[PDB]
Amino acid sequence: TSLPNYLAGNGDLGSWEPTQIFAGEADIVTEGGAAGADIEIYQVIAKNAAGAMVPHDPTATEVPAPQSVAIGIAAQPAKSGQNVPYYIGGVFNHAALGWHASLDTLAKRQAVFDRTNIHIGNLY
Amino acid sequence: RVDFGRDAALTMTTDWTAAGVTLMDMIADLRDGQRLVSDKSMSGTVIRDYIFGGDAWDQFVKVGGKELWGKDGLMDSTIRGSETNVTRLWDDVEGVQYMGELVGANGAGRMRIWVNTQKYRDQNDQEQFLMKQKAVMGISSAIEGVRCFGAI
Amino acid sequence: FGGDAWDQFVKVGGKELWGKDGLMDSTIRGSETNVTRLWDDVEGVQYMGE
Amino acid sequence: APFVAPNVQGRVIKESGYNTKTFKPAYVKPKHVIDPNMIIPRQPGEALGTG
Amino acid sequence: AGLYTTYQLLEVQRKLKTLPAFFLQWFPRQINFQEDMIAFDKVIQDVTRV
Repeated sequence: TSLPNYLAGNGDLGSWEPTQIFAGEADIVTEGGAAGADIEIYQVIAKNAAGAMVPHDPTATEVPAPQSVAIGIAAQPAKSGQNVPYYIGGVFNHAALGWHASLDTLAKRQAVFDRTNIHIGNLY
Repeated sequence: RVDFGRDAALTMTTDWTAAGVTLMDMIADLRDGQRLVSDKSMSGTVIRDYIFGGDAWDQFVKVGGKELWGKDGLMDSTIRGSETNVTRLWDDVEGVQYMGELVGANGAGRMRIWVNTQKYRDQNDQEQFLMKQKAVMGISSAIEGVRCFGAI
Repeated sequence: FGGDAWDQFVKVGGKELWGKDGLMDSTIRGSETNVTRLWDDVEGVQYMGE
Repeated sequence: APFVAPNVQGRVIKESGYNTKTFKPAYVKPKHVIDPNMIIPRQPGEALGTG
Repeated sequence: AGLYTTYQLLEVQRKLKTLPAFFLQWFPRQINFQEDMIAFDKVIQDVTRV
């Protein structure tokens, strides 16, 4: 891929913004399990009907399907079949995480985790 | 997969269980390996050390152990074509051991033989052999391996 | 020798060479040949002896 | 090298390029939880009766 | 990290492949000549007669 560039231009190395995941001190808890679909870092993930991690999907169905209840936060990316490490407990920045569509406002993002050891909130 | 980018051609397969194989065919396979490594290596280093799996060495003896240590064979002090020194008899241990040196005349062509049957406990707690048992690995210090430790 | 020629040579003559009564059977003092039976398969020129 | 009739200009020859390898080490983190119900039981060296 | 992955460079691996001289050992004599052609005169002398 060697071919030098001659024309002058404005050269930027990009930009970096800290991804602050934690928003609190509630003790962090992590597990790991097989993925059933492609999963990105800090994406919110359910467990599908087969018990494999799957990116969280509200309104999946008829009775709501088990993909529709969040169960953790992926700690590393993975392809289907691979094991995904993921958080099950902690306080997390609602903005750092990867969220489904229509699950936009913080009110809804919290509504997905009230019943659990995970809590999701602002950063001041 | 942390693929180190070794040429796919260096992962060879041949059937020493096939009909009609002989000691010199097996050494021919091992020298096919030696040639490919001498061609592909950055230092061109010739492999001197072979590590045998247990089953590989068992097949090697089962086929060539008559042509080796036979008269007219590769180990016969009355015939001056070789200085091989591969032992008739060896310990059996879950470990690594040195079967001697499969050398030609003036140091030419030598191939130190090692057999590895050491075992380790897998991620699933199954016990498994460290060296692939049905295979022979040729290696040399020219691999210049680096043991790498990142930040904690 | 070319590679194929030498391989044919060893294939056909290597039982009589390095054999009993053969040119290298050091009990019989009619010769001093020294053809090595094992050689490095390096891409290059290999010397096999006389 | 290319044989070229001495009249004509000569033949241009191509170069060839570098390649690179890059590696990131793996990470290992075993741990054990040491409960009383693993502290309490007798260690083999301990006597019979009154450990 | 972030902007760019830092690196350590470890030393370059230069494979310089060559064709070492073998047949030129039987052509040791060198002639640099500007004339159009080179020429040999070869003579047979049967001095073995009685």
